[PDB]
Amino acid sequence: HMALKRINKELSDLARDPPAQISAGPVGDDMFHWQATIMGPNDSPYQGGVFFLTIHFPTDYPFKPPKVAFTTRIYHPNINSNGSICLDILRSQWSPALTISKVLLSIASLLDDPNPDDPKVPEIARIYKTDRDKYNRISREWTQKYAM
Amino acid sequence: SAKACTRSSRAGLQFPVGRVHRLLRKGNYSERVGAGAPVYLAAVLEYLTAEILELAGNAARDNKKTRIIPRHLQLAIRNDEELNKLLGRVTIAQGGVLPNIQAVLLPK
Amino acid sequence: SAKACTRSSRAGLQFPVGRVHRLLRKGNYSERVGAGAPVYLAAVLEYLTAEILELAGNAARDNKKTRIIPRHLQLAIRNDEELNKLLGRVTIAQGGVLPNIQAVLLPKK
Amino acid sequence: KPHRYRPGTVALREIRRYQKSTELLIRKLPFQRLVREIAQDFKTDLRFQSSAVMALQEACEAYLVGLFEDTNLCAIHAKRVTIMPKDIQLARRIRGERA
Amino acid sequence: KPHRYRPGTVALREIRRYQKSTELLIRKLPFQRLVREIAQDFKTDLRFQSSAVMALQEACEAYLVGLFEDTNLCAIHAKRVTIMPKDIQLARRIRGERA
Amino acid sequence: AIPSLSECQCGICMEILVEPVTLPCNHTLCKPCFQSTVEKASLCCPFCRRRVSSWTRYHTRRNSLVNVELWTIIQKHYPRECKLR
Amino acid sequence: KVLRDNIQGITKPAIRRLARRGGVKRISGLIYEETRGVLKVFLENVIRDAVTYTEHAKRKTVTAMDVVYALKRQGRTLYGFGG
Amino acid sequence: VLRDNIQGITKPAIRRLARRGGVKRISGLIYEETRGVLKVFLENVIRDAVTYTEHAKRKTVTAMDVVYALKRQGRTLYGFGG
Amino acid sequence: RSRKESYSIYVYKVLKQVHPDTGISSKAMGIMNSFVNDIFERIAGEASRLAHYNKRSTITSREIQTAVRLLLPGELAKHAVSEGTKAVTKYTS
Amino acid sequence: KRSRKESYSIYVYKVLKQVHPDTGISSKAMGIMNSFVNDIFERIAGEASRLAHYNKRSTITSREIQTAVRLLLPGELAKHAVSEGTKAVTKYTS
DNA sequence: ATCGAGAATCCCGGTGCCGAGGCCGCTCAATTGGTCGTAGACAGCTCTAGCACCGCTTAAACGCACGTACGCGCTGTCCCCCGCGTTTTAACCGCCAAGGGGATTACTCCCTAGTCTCCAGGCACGTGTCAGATATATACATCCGAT
DNA sequence: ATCGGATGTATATATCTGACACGTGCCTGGAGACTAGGGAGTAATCCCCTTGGCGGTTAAAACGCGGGGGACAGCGCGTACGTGCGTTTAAGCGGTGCTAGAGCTGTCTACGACCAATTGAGCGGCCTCGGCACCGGGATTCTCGAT
Ligand SMILES: [Zn+2]
Ligand SMILES: [Zn+2]
Repeated sequence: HMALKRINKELSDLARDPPAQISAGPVGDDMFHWQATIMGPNDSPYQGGVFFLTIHFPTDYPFKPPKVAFTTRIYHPNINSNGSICLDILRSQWSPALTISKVLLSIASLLDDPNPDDPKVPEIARIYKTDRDKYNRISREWTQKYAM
Repeated sequence: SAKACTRSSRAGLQFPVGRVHRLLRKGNYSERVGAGAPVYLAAVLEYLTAEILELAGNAARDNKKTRIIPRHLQLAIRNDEELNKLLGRVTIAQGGVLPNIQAVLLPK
Repeated sequence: SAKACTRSSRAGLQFPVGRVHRLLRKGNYSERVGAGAPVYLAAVLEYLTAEILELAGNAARDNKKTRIIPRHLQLAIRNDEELNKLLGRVTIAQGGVLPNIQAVLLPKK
Repeated sequence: KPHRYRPGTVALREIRRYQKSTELLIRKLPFQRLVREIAQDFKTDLRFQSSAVMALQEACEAYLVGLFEDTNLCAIHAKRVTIMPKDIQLARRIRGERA
Repeated sequence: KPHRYRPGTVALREIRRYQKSTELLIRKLPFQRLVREIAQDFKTDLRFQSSAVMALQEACEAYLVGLFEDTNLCAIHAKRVTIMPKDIQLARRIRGERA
Repeated sequence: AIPSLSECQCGICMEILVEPVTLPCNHTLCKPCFQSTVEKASLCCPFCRRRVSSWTRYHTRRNSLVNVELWTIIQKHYPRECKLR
Repeated sequence: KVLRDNIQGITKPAIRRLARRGGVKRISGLIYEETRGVLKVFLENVIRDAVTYTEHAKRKTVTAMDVVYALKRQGRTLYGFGG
Repeated sequence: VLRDNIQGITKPAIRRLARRGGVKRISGLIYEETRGVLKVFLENVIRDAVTYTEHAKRKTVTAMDVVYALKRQGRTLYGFGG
Repeated sequence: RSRKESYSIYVYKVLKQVHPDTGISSKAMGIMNSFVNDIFERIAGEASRLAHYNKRSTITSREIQTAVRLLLPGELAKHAVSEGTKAVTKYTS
Repeated sequence: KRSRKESYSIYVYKVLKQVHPDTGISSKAMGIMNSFVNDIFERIAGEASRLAHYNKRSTITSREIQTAVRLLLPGELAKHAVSEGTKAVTKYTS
């Protein structure tokens, strides 16, 4: 339907000018399921860390937001253990004009800095707002153990 | 929707769903209360509140102010076809009345 | 009282106290219901019924009839002062209207 | 030679005749057809109980009579005896029906 | 020689001024005294919260202002511009307050 | 001045505008996309993100939603794509 | 099997009889169309709520009780048909 | 004790109320009629307010009693609670 | 079949207590039933509102008395209150 | 201290910041909004309770509140309110 | 048709003050997890009454004609609201002072709900008869034209 | 002021028919006895906020006068509504036939209430700064008498 054409144009646009250090593509025979790879931003404790994400497109696109989930384990107040993501783009302020490139850029910006005001995990959020060295250290070992 | 977040965010609303559920359970309305009624009621209340507030803010911007006083609420309500019908028997304190002079009384 | 006979007879009423108690309990009005509320409510209902039936019977007897019909109920309600205010917004089916004509319309002398 | 009644002395008699009766004044089949026609927009192929039409008729006739009383009072206020559409409009406005 | 406004052109100015404001048009102390005097019949040694009097004042003013619109409409319907007590009586009867 | 085909592309379905509606923010999009957005999205402009509930409610009762002036232009100038879809 | 122009069945004599019961001695010639319009508005207002009530109950027949409920909801209590 | 306080609703106040109501010309017998109808309205509202107060075993007439009395008569008021 | 309850027999008993020689039709009986149901609903609802306003969970006789005083007009309210108080006092002993 | 008193102020302010991200609100206006929300809640809940009692039920479901909204609101407010509530319930379920 | 003078209202710039909005601590109510009793969703059968059609009366509706009374416009009179000026009265504001009663907390006790058992009161069904509606023939109130 | 038609309403008598009042079977809902616990009554304390008084200043009310515009009454016209008669129309009544759908019964499965642990959302108390109120001066615009 319209969703198939929209996703095809989305893939074409992503191919024309791929963004910085992120790469998404269809998993296989169908365009509905996607997989993406993200690099840790330079101004972050996730240096050289590869992260994998899975994207599921609801059949009623673009009027319903896609659902993205982390595949690897990351230390961040906005990501739960199983890969759940807390972001306003995916659930709250989604409009049909948005693109997968836009949500990926939003995820990258989330990796740039966290949002402790409304966190998914409050304990690591308060420890992050208490001290900096502990979070940076533990994120370093998390990205050295799981990301790399 | 996936669980493990507050109830009022799964529905995408701003008005509380737990408070509305409790007010419906203890309000002496019915013996049992369904699981989807609070969501629907909160959505309706939020829609009506946004509907009133948008017109009130428009009137406030018309009057060169950056604040909403009861006069702006009265202006927003009375100048709308359906909102006036909904709040017809309701008096708003410090709201005044709309300007309207009958054409017979004007000078000729 | 003697705590022996029926509650309606114990309180000296004709309207049921047990039925009113059940209706108050199952009507979704409050969590609990006192033991004297049905008696009070039944007494009030019986008083109002007796008042309207008395006035309607008077209206029927003034019309050389031995049965109350909705017209007599309408006449009794409209003619009275308090019962017309209590039933201001109520429509009685097959009740008609109270006869009056504005004095302007009557023929000139 | 033939008998003729003065204008207004037969209409002052129908008032007494129709204020002493309780019968319905609108014919039943046309009103039932009007009710069935009106209820076609909201839901198609409905069925009406024999009492639903009667309830609607007895409510609507009473409403019309109550409106006509206020219309007559409005006409009398303007120092007339006949009732114009503007009397109905003023009565409806003051009652709050149209505002 | 002194400048004088013709009758009716200052009443319109007051109409435009008072329909633009939102204040209370009755003095507060006389209204509070009237409220207390009226309430002294039902129960003695009553005390009134400072906002109960304000609520009563707002309700009374919003009632009188709404009554005067119907009174003016009755007066205009009677082909006049001066409102008279019979206009108030007709408006109250049609509304349902007098009957 | 007349718009071209490239500048007459809907921002949602990426097709030719049909029965277009122009929101008060001077943002235009075709009627089916507008109805789907109002039914399932947040009831705002998908681009501007401003409340248009009152405007839609007031203009639905009079069937004045469509932009006839540009609708006729699109229906006349470019029959091929509009007739095809 | 649709119906049309059945508001003309509320004839002039019927409106005159309703006015006579109301207490009207003289009637103008334009009263009848106004009365028909008011009649239509009132009937639509009542029947909309009656049909809503009967649709919530998963029925295809409108009962006397639905009409009574709609009238009571609109502020005109009716006696004699139940409730 | 207080008596004859209905005359504190002066002629200028009634004129201001009429002007806000949209009245251009006022006769001379309006003021007494307005005083009477306002007195009736005040009695009707205050009676229910005092009944609500007396049920709660209180001696102070709160704003909640006034709001409930007004709402009981189809005259809902916004701004003082509720 | 299903049985439908009504206040018909009690209304007839009151009628024979007031006017021993007058009967009643069927439509008048239906109107009486509707009137009794309406007054029951009014008084019970107002009593519930009074109980809720004061943070109570019980509907006692004083709340019914206050509801009666608020609903009925002057003389009707006075006589209804007197009759209800008499009935409760006679019932309690 | 003074006992806690719940109100709808926070959510009204949130909605206000959603619709007009540069406009404040007074305190009297906030009280009026709170009263309006309470009144509409009571109206819809009472209508739904009566509607459920009519059909001999024991539960207030989304259907009852939907029909109450259809009854109470005017012609065009009801459609949009029903659409918003249906969208909210659909989003909440899945 | 207009020119111009006196009065009222809106615009603009500067000053100040208080309440609107953001922040911090915390207490309790909303969320999660698990269990269980029952409400209502669905399938199946019955039999009620809602719908459609047909023919016969005759009651109400409709169209037309005449005439007349009432709605509406015009003119005249007078008197009562309105606009303005000066004087008198008390409302509004800021301040201080006392205590009445509203609001919260703790303890207790007794009133009401839930459960089981039992039986009679009120509901459905059937029947007989008399109150009231209908038909018919007088008696009188009422209306309208004419001196 | 009536006088006498002419019409319509009210009154009295026969009659017969269907709805009202009463009687019978029974089955479901109300009464009776018992136990448990939480809601409400009562006493005590705290402190908020309601009532009362005093002095000043000044905005609003009261009183009075001149007059002009609006309310009210009287005349005249002509047209629109009422009353009556004859013709066409479709309501009202009875009777028959069919079936859609309301109404009731039996199973059972998923939904909602209860309960215990927990912790974050939302409330109360504080504090600061900008939006709005106010003042002083000027520009603009209705208004009215004179042409
Ligand atoms: Zn599109
Ligand atoms: Zn836009």
